[PDB]
Amino acid sequence: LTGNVYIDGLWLPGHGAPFESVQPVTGETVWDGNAASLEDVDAAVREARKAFLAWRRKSLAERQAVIEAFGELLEANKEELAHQIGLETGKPLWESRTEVAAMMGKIPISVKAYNERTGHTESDVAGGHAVLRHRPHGVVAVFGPYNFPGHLPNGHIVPALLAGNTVVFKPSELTPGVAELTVRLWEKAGLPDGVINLVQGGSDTGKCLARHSLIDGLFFTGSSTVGHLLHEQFGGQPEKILALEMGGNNPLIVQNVSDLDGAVHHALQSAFLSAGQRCTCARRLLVPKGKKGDEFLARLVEVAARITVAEFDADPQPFMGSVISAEAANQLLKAQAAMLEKGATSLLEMKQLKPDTGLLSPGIVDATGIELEDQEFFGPLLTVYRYKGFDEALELANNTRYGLSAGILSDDRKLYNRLVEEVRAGIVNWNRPLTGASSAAPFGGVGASGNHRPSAYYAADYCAWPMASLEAGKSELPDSLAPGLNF
Amino acid sequence: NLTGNVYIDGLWLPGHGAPFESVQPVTGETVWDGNAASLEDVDAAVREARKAFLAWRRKSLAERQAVIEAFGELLEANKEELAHQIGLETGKPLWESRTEVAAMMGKIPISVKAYNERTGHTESDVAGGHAVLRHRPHGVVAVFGPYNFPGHLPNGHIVPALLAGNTVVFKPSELTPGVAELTVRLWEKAGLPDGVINLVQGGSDTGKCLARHSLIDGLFFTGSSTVGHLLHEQFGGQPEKILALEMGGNNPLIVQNVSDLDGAVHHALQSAFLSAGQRCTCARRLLVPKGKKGDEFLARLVEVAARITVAEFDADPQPFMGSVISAEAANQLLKAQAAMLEKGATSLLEMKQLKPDTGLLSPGIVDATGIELEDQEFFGPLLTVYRYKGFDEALELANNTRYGLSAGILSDDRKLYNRLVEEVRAGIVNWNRPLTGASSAAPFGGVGASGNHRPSAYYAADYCAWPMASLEAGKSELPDSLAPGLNF
Ligand SMILES: [Cl-]
Repeated sequence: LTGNVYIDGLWLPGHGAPFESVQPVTGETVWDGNAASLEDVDAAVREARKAFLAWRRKSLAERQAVIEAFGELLEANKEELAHQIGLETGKPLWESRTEVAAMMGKIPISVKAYNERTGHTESDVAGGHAVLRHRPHGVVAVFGPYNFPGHLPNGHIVPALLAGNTVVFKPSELTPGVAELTVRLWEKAGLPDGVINLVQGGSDTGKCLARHSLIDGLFFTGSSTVGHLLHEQFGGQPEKILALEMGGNNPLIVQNVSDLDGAVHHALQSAFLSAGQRCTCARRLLVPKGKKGDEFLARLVEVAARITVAEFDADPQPFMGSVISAEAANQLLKAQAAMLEKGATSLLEMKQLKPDTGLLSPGIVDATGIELEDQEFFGPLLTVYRYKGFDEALELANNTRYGLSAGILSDDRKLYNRLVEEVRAGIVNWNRPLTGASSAAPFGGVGASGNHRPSAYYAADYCAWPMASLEAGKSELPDSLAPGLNF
Repeated sequence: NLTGNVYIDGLWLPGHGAPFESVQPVTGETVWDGNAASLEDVDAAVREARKAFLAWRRKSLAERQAVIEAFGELLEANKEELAHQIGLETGKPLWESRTEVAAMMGKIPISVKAYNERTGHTESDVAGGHAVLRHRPHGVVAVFGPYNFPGHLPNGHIVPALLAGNTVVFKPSELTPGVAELTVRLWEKAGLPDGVINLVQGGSDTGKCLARHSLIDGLFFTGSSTVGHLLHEQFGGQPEKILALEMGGNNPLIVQNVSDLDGAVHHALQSAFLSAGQRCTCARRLLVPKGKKGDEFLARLVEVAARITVAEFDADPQPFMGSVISAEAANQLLKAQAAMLEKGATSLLEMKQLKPDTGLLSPGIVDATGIELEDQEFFGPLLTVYRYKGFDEALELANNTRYGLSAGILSDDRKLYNRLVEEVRAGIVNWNRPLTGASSAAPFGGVGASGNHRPSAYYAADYCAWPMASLEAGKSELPDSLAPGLNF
């Protein structure tokens, strides 16, 4: 809890301008420090590069041993890291602890992924003895988002380090504290100097890191806009591997359910968990027009209006917490303002619960005939579209250039089978919340949600490249020579 | 038997662009004439492939696989005629053209294995419910073919892409249009539905229209690193389209400490001059220890290289290698070795044009041990030698390049191979096998300027289908332990 950059094993003040992290409800300072400057960033990359030569030489078992020791340290400090997450984002403690448990779960599954997707295998083949192993890239810049400031950055860092890369970690300027605490745990774990490097800052720092000509890869979790800027910057430099994990405009269908509340639970989870700041949150809810659908929205609006929202450490825990800042909440109110002026109708009003905070109540708007923008965003603002044929549900589900999550709640397995056959989305759930995903499977969207470098289970794929060998044992003439070969 | 016609949505039709021909690199006679696909020919191929995708993605894997295997049976039934068209139009001797066709066939069973392992279907019970993983095709993929292996390399994209449920608009090299037309005809006799594959012949105008068309979902490219980088920059800002680049290299072969001289000279000759040095993985730089034991190697290596035979693809006894792809290419290869000598290098074996306006080149070996030459990929039988002192000096020379496709070592000493493997930044790395040796049962991709981390062969599946992961329950119903703040 010092505010220092971390480079080649040493905590030092950054040379850039000071900034602070403020608690989204109380507005008080939770973290202050200096942004890393151009030459700090250059120093982190240059040192990460140096450490790479030795860190890649460790066995897989040596690198893994440090990573699980980091996992044991996560366990030993679970509550303190959960408390930092809650402080700096607004996420309630009950749910912050969930992020830390996932950071720990990331470790054994990454180890499994590495051996299966980028492991070591051997065969006797036509051209000789065949050997396949995978190699790290070098220095990878990791950019963290603010919604999951431990789990998501960790979802890059663990597979990247496990494979023999070194990391320059640039967290969001909204969650530097959680990151600094995480890197301190990597240190307590015994990670060698330079193998991980923390460079705090905002937009200047990230640009300096993104453009540094000596990073070998860049792993990004964050907004689709900035990720597209990154992809265009890297255009013409295929030598650097780029992994982009972006947002979505995720639809949830609800048609033909026999358990009213059970569906209203999964529907509420999908849209409002983490105050609607999970990348896979349902933003468009597709409900059948008329009789068979109207009751669902009523029980859903009833139960959604009883959602509790308070400080991350409320005396009894709330379901969800504040949005990231009082500003963010501000445009969320402008967002739903724009919608109604556009012709949509309010089912449940999103309200700012405390004067200058990010504490927002759930909001539900019906835009069934209204044309709204195709825009990713974080916040508890759910839009409903009513439809007639289930073929109309499919058409609306795909009415977006995003492609992250999609889902259906229904008793009828075949309505789910049709969605799976038709929807262009990376995660697609049946009778589970959209926000539920399995780190034991790939986690990536298509369309505007990725660049075909899915993460979680497939992170192994972008953390190490393949090297294939044909071995003989001694160069010697073959039994049948080729014509023209005269010895 | 060959018309020159574009193939779109099941119909062979004349192209609307300008006429061109494909000429025999030795004989100079016309081997293929036709019209380039025009802007609107290309647009029609893409729109139709897009239309066909909707149904082709709905066929089962077993149905798609059945057609692809029928294609393989047809490759076998027509082995010799496809070998003859490859050899006629590239110059490659029949004996090795037959080898390319065998590789087209081997591509099929190995692609099926790859698909089920890398982009298949699996299921689990996990914390969040019942877990199911599937993979989906991208849509319409443009395939750009090279001229060196005009069947095997294009086939390495097309079989995995078709198998996964994609449709293809195939733009072959303007130097090998015949081979592509004959291949696409075999796809037709195989029963591929209308529009699932589309042939669009042409040169650079045709290729630009396809590469730049806003309705392709993917582009799979094998060819020069320069054009592959232009493509990557073209796609900059369009992460929605998957781009797969298989490019050239500046590949080093190290030979140190071999007890079987000829055995080592054989693998070194294969590495540098097989296919007249037009294989992507050919050795371009030969790194030999300075002094006694290496001088003998270079001496024996020069002797045997000078008795390599080079002739027409159909010579009465087969030559070891044939013509390079064209007289222009041969022209630029001769200018390359001239520049080397003018730079201070010394000629060990002169590459010579065997017949005035052809691509017939004799093997060439140049020693640039103290000279600084450019870091450049190229196809042609021109090998540069560097002499070195410590094996660490070999390592520094091998990695002295922005490419990263192949690297290898001939040696008795396994630990010299182990150091190479630990240090070299290259996609394929062989020990005591020619550099030109690769296994379709393993990934095939270079790093550095030789790829964009979408290796092909076994891993082609990875860019041919995207993952869709599901958590299933069967009925939405409240959990045993609720979360706080949800009042019922
Ligand atoms: Cl190894």
